[PDB]
Amino acid sequence: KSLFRQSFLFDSLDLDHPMVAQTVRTEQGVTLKLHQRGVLEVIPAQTDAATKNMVISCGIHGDETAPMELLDKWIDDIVSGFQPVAERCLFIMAHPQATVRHVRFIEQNLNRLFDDKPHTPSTELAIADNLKVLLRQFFANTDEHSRWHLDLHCAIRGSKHYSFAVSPKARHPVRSRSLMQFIEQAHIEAVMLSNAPSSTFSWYSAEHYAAQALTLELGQVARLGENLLDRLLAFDLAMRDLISRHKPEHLPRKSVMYRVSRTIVRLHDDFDFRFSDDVENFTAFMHGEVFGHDGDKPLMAKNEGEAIVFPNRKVAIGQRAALMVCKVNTRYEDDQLVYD
Repeated sequence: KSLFRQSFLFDSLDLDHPMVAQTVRTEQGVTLKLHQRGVLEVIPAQTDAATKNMVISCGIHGDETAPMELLDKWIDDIVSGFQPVAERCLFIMAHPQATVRHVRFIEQNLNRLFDDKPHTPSTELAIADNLKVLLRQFFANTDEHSRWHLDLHCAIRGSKHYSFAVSPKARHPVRSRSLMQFIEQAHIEAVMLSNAPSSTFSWYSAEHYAAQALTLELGQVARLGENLLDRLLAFDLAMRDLISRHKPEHLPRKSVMYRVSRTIVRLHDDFDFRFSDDVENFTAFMHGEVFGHDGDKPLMAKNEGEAIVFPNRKVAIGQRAALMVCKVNTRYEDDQLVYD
């Protein structure tokens, strides 16, 4: 069709050339309201009642490119019909500029400026504010029982689990049975249940809309292309089934259920760990080992297996260094996920 010019992905990564909004119905009945650079909406050719309003977003960062190509392709197949629709979904490609500049972020980590707390005027902060509208405008007259929000990212480094999900800690019930099943069909190797609030785009959706929201870190941060989508095969199929609302055709596989044990926010300057960079996510520790002191009070595995995640080095005295995690056994209680 004539809604794009080459690809939602590249027609969004094109600075000099501005893509204006333009709404167009497709042969199959799928209505595509394009809004602004990196923002495409889609509605079912019937729009029943039990339909879902999903927000699949990519590019919150800049390095993470694997989701974009997959998102980039899903679009292609929705216009060409190769891919059927069945759920009102907004395809966000926030912060394109950074993806072009090949960097993680312009000024500050965008996925940290979504809380109600005030922040300093920053490029990323401009975008955050914007996104919040999109969500406001999108979840209009809708019902939480049908709200989904999947933020797609990539691992800032290695990891024992190629890809894993990060459920937010919201005041509402945001860990449904259907949200689990999706993760399984995606064959996501691990799930991290956040223990406290945040300011990630995902968290924001759950906390202010009660939407089953996740942040999936699929594979690592390879250069646009390198990303071996081959590995993101289950995920790629899963999503398609998610928007097509039909036949979950391949076999799923339970994921290792984890629980944020505590955050390791840095506070002093004489900070140090027991590893370099070759430290993969989920690197478990026994009751006896310390992964690096802190000049004041040391640091060891409170539990037997307390694995670490997000081992940041650029950590500030205020930011959070890593994250602890303990393998927890789950269950359900009226369609919701609970532990112990």
